[PDB]
Amino acid sequence: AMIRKYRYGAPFDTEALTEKIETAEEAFPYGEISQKEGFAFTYIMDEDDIVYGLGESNRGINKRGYCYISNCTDDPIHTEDKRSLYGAHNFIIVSGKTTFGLFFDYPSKLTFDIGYTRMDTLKVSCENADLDIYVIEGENAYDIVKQFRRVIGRSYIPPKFAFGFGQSRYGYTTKEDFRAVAKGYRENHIPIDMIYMDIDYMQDFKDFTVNEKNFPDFPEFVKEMKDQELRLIPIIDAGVKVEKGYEVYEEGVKNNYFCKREDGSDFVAAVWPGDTHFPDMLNPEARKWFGDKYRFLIDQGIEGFWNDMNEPAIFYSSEGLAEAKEFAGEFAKDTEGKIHPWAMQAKMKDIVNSPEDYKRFYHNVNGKKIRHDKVHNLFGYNMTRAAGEAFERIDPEKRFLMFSRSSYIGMHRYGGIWMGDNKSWWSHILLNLKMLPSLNMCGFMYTGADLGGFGDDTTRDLLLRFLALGVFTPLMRDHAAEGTREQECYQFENIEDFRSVINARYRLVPYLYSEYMKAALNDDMYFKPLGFVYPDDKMAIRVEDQLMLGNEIMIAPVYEQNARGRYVYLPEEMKFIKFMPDGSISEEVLEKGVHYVDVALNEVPLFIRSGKCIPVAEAAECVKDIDTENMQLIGYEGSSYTLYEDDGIHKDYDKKENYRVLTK
Ligand SMILES: OCC(CO)N[C@H]1C[C@](O)(CO)[C@@H](O)[C@H](O)[C@H]1O
Repeated sequence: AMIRKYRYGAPFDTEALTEKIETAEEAFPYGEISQKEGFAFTYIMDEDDIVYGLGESNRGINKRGYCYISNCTDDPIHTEDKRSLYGAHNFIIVSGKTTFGLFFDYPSKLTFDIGYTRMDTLKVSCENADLDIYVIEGENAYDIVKQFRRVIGRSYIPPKFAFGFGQSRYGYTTKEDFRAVAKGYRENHIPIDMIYMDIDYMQDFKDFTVNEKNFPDFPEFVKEMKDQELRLIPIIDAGVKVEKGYEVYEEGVKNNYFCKREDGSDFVAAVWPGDTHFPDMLNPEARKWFGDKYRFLIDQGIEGFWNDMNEPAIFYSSEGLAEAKEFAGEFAKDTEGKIHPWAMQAKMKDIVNSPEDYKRFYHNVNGKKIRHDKVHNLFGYNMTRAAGEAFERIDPEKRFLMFSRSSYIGMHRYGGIWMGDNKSWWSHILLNLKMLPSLNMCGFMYTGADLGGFGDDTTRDLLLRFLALGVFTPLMRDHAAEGTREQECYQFENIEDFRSVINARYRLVPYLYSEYMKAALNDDMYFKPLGFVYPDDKMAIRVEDQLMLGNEIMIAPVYEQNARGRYVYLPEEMKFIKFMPDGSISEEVLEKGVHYVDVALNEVPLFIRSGKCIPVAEAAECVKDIDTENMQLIGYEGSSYTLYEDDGIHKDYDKKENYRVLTK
């Protein structure tokens, strides 16, 4: 009753929603629609209007003031000018005098001009009027978000161990490499549950293989780690290497499971392995074949995965390569100065992730060929879906760790996401912060960023501040690019400061796991912008560098270099809490209004809301060992907290034994 659906043309069924909504008959209820130059929705915003949403996209929480294009892209440079990152999350909310929600169920290039051209004008446009638009009504943005979360279906739920801390690097290759990470962390009593495995663990970058020479008895090594409560999380790429004798490739060709050129030949894209083919992620039989392959790793005791390059990323195609070589030939023997070095540089740049390549291959959906650009934003989504559905077949009772880079709304049912290739920049702490609530509004609650920054060289202080935000993000992983300064916590002086910040995480795991489960089982948000919780407060609704978590706390991480604190605004009385590096917990009551708070490098801050309290465990070195029996309660007198807690492994969500009321 709160959701109407408007149809334009013959839209590809993305399966984004699980609720079937009938097609409305009356005219579009807001602004104006035009099909003159493709498709365009135009709306004149009131000056006080705020615009939420777009999930994984650039800039702030209020999206007003720039331009966002849904077009999944491999871009390792996340600067303010970028219009397109990895995800496509076409859900927005206009909040103000007139308030309403919109979801553009369209799987291709979609442009959100939100006050870029004219500050008062919101304009969403695409090439083809072949889409469903859902209009969602309600009193406020929060109401509308909850309506939407209901119809897209329950969010993905990770195993409890994934709320531990994870260490990762593009470069870990041998057993010696992984053992050193284990030793570096455990010997220094820094808590940890996960070590990620990047593409070097494969045999020659081949999906669903393991380097035979480095890991002769992989199941043994996996258990060697697991016995220490270190679960190895291997990566899987979208591209399957072209190689004679390689089983995955042979089957994909023989059974026509790969994306094809117009003429029926299997499309070639270069990635890590060199020439590869793409599994036809929109072909259900192809999906099943690919997803079933994960069994190869699961049978070896692997309990989680990350899916990468699944935009799909293309270094070059065979068509592009030949073009670039021809141009290079001309450049080489041009004596007259008619071909400048800049044009050569432009060509080499042009053949990477080229929109022309995305026009060169097709998906086979029930016998029907569909050109990949028309359904581009659905690829990563269906790769992860392929994996998720297979987990359900392979072991229906068990939760697997699973997250992806590229995504579309709907994938939030099968896996989480990580925010891709960020940089060791202080401004990226704020970016990690702001993306969170938006991703929540779109179903994606298991998310986080590469802590310490992925690209470039990080510093000791930048890593510590990142980690202090990571404490609260369900995915909490330190990841680094190749050749960068080493980002492991044991590569810095005074290691005890890192142990203190990560101990903060572990002490909070029962409370953090708790709020996540409750929000996921109730189609609610784990992070909320302050305006969702304090709608009547004009100052609160514009705060962009603080977030509410569940119904108990607010976070305010430090994101300026050399800062010893930050300004915060409290919309009500709260208790300012800091996890101190000696193991103690400091408490101060701060009243409603503006404050400056001191937060040192080795201190983790949070606020506890009036009338609320939270449980805090003693610090433990892995998730299994956290003592949840008689936990300390921090916060206000006379208040209570409802703790959720299950075995963290299976899917038995609806039991009264999972709930425990704690009273301070
Ligand atoms: O976008 C492509 C590159 C750029 O470094 N990064 C991707 C590949 C990768 O470098 C090796 O597997 C991996 O470590 C990154 O996490 C991933 O985003």
